[PDB]
Amino acid sequence: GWVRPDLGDLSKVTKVKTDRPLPENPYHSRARPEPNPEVEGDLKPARHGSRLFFWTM
Amino acid sequence: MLKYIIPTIMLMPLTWLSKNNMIWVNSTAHSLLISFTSLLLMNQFGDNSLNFSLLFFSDSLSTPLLILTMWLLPLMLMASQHHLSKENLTRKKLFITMLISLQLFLIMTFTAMELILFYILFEATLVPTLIIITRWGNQTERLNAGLYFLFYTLAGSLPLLVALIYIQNTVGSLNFLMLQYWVQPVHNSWSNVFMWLACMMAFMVKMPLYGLHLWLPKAHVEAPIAGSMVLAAVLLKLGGYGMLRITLILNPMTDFMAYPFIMLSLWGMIMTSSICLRQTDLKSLIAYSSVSHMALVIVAILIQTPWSYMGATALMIAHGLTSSMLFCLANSNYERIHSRTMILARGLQTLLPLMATWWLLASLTNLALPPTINLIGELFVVMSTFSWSNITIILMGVNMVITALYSLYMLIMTQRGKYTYHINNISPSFTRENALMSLHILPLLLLTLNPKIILGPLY
Ligand SMILES: CCCCCCCCCCCCO[C@@H]1O[C@H](CO)[C@@H](O[C@H]2O[C@H](CO)[C@@H](O)[C@H](O)[C@H]2O)[C@H](O)[C@H]1O
Repeated sequence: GWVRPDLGDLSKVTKVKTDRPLPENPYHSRARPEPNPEVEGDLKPARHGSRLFFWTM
Repeated sequence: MLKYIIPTIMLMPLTWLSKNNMIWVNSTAHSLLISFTSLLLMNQFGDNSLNFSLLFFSDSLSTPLLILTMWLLPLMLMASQHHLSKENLTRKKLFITMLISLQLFLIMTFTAMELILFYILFEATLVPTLIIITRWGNQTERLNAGLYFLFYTLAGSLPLLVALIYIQNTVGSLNFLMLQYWVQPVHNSWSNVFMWLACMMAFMVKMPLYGLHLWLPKAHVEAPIAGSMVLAAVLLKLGGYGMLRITLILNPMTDFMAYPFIMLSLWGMIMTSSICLRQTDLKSLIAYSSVSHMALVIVAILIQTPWSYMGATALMIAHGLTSSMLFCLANSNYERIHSRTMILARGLQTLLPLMATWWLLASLTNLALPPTINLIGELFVVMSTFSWSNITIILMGVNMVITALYSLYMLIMTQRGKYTYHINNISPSFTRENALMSLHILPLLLLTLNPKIILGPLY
């Protein structure tokens, strides 16, 4: 009773129903470095301007 | 200071938009008006300086230097308009523009609060001064003189820029008012020894210090009259003014770092005074007299006493008017005989009786006859130098003796004796020349009535 698969049948992507659990860390990664703190807040003008030597703006 | 900066800038349009034959009249009239308003800077208080804004301030050190600067501009214009008579019109307007821009840089130099703003204008004064000497000088050697002037200055100025920038990194500010309160002592170390030299050697070259002076007699012999007036009257005093400011942050290292420079000055003033006795060029003689007078100013600044700074301020003002007057007097002779040799034209009191009076008055101030402000400045420096070390009175006394010797030698050689037979083009003194001399001497003698206004912040 074996039927031969048609053209394109065996290149299909199928779903597999398995009791095996999904691995958590397949790459054995270490802990990622913590990100740099994200700067937040209202952007205000520079205090007394550029402050380059004698410039007052 | 805008009430002085803006009108000074307006002199440029005035000259350029003036009718072809009114450039000297218009610039002279309105530069005199600016000099008049400069007296409003005399609003000085006992405790606090006059601080206008974040950029400019005026104390009793800068105020007399500002008034001398703005007074000198109209005087420079009168002195220049005769030897520039044949100059091209547009080149006349460019000559006046160089002088106006020199005044602009000078008044902002003497009033800048911050030392970097002072440095930039302190250096900006080179460009106009160099251009005047080299473009409008008379002889071949004006090109070498411009180069020695430029590179002597910069060889000292560039280390100063590095030192000033380093000071702002460590102190956090170069504002002079701020430095008065955040000044910290300078301890011994080779890093501080070179910081001291970097801060001081640019100003030493401007004074000039003995040893580093050989550029000055070159510039004076080659500059046009207006160049020599500003160079002697004001530009030399940039070095003294900067020293009186920057020594604030160099203590106590000045206690021992000053020794090599006091010895150069004390001995240098005797050497340069004696050189004046054997000079053949009248302009070179007057040049070498400035080196001698400014040696006293260097010593006074370096010993740091209330009397020495008061004497230092009076000398810089007194010297400025006297040296400028002497250059004008010699130039008036030059405009006739077209030579700077002192022995060429003799016995001129016979032919120009009133100009011999100006020669006499200028010589009497130059040798510091009392009670001229020339002597008030000299005496205060001698009083303080005596307390520094009693032996200095010997060097100080010798210099006064020699100072009188060449001052009257120059008067006797050019004005007295028999006139030179073959020089027959000595015209009567012009009203322009007589007014030029009187506008030097009359303020100089008037200041003996109210000498406090030139004694400086420690009065
Ligand atoms: C016109 C040129 C004029 C030139 C004037 C020359 C001035 C000469 C100043 C000599 C003193 C220099 O500054 C001197 O430096 C060293 C820093 O290394 C300091 O001394 C310090 O370091 C040295 C390292 O050799 C140690 O020996 C010493 O134990 C330590 O205290 C001195 O306490 C200080 O006095």
